[PDB]
Amino acid sequence: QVLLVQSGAEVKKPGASVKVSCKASGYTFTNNHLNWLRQAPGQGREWMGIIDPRSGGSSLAQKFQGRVTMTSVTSTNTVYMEMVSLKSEDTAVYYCARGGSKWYEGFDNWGQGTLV
Amino acid sequence: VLTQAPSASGTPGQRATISCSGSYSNIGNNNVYWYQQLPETAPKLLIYNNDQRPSGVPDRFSASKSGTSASLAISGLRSEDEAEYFCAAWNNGLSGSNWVFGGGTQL
Amino acid sequence: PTESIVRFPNITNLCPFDEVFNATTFASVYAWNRKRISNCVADYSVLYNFAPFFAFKCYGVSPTKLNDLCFTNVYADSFVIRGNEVSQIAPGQTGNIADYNYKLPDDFTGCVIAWNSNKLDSTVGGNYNYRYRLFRKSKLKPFERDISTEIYQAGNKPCNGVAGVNCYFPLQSYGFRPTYGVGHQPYRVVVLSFELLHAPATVCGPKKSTNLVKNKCVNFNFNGLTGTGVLTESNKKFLPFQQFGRDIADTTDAVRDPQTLEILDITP
Repeated sequence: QVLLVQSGAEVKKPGASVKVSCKASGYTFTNNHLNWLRQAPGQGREWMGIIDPRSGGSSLAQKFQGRVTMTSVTSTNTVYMEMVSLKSEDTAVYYCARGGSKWYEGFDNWGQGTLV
Repeated sequence: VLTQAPSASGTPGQRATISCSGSYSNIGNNNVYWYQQLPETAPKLLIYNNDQRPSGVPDRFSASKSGTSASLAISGLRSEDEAEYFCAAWNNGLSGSNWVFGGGTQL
Repeated sequence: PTESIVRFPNITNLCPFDEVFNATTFASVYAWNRKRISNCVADYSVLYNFAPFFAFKCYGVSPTKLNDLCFTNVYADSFVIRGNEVSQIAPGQTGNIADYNYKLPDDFTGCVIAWNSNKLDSTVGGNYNYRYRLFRKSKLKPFERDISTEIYQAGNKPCNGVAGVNCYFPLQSYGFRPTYGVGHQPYRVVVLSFELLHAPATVCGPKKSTNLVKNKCVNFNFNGLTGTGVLTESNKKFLPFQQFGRDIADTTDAVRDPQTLEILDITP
């Protein structure tokens, strides 16, 4: 079965850096992609960006480019995010999403998220 | 950018559908895929490549797209299963291209 | 106009347009991979069945008038260029492609087609396999090969194989990100070149054929040349080089039938 590890819920502090990891299971890590989208209650959903598992490269949405850094490591089987100048508005729940190639826009698995 | 979508109230033993409203660049050229979600439950893929459901999804469901509108039909919708749904299509507009999700009205 | 005769070369084969338009990897603006297509009947229904063009604008011919005409030499050139500079492939335009990557001659009779290719020709790490040239010694000539990428220096100081200020790197390779806007997304482009005179056709549209009737007033069609008149057996000798003749008046007067190699008159 495909399983994605969810980082535990975290206290939100303005001007702080947080890291969240999603560890892959049920498939080979490098073959299939993994990208991120967040949900804000009372608002719509938005998509972080996509990282390549095998090459390790990351492509990030221009709308939130620069605030977040994503790095893919073979042994860790997970990708890390960074948060610079965490504002109170930006704090929300973040989902991991797993899919195939880029043209396979459809994400076939989901992340649990982090909410307090 | 996000799909407006309508508001619905479930009726037992009745077919129901959810429609999305997007631009030509949002849904006309790029295919869509659906995501059925229930409260206190995680997202679940519903249809794949805008014309068929993925393997394992019940065959009772059918969906189709007509330009800016994509109709996600539920075979005999039940109020317990009924919940707000949301499109998931790829947007590539002007300087920005990204995945756009139009959260439907709360159900 | 008692009848309507139409004779095209009898040879038939599905043109390699399908594999030209469906290659899994295209070349760069660095080297336009030009491949010959000939000895096949050209059908554009497969091109229409292909992905909807973002910009199909064609010169010296029209897509409606495209099917009946017979082309002598067709040359499909393929490359990948930035969506911002798609309009620059048109002749009479200037731009990075036009200055140094590649040119289209001003008197061009062909078709240019482009379609959004971030669908599958984009990688999240970027497609650095596709490269372009900022700098060149001069302006590149129309339809001229350029396959050498040697270290170029803008300043007076010769490089001697050393890179530095005023001596920039030879070629720049753009890595398409999926996130890039439609302007910056990659575009797959195909360029076709045509020639209509003094050459054997060996490339024609699907129109079937019907035998001619000598000494009968018909509205004929030969190799896509539309004319009406009586077809008369002729005795004037043509060398293999020239196929259809010409009079003082500059209209056609003689033609050699494609199916049966024999010279006919186009007398009124």
